[PDB]
Amino acid sequence: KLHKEPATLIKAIDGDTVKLMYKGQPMTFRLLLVDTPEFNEKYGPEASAFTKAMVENAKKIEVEFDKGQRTDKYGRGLAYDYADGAMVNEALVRQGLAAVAYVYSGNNTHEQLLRAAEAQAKKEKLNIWS
Ligand SMILES: Cc1cn([C@H]2C[C@H](OP(=O)(O)O)[C@@H](COP(=O)(O)O)O2)c(=O)[nH]c1=O
Ligand SMILES: [Ca+2]
Repeated sequence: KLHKEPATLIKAIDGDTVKLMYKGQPMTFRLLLVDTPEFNEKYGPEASAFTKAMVENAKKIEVEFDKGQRTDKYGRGLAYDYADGAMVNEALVRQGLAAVAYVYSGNNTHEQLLRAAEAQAKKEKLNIWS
């Protein structure tokens, strides 16, 4: 299975990207399997605020790389982020602030968990699915 690794928050960027101090060096982390609207787009500020509150108020920050590629073409770390035990990726999808997207076979461990959260967000007509 995968493993959670500790890290510390430098600053929240937007809905699906956060700057973290990972093993002594700053790194921008892009959330796996999700896509939040840009800050300039509808639900973008809400998505940003959500992720921002989760990571800033969190005592325990953890990153969890999947079984494949760890960085993308933009130099961003690819992982699942946890704030006090709760997965940020999943929480965003459950609230309808992020759509399940960029699902690559190499990094798809929590795919079902997230698609289940998205289907429920859809049923409740939340935010992007309203
Ligand atoms: C989430 C994720 C995104 N990406 C790339 C796909 C997209 O590239 P292209 O834009 O070149 O298509 C980009 C989407 O990022 P953003 O949603 O931050 O724009 O990041 C990965 O390569 N792997 C991943 O796991
Ligand atoms: Ca995005």
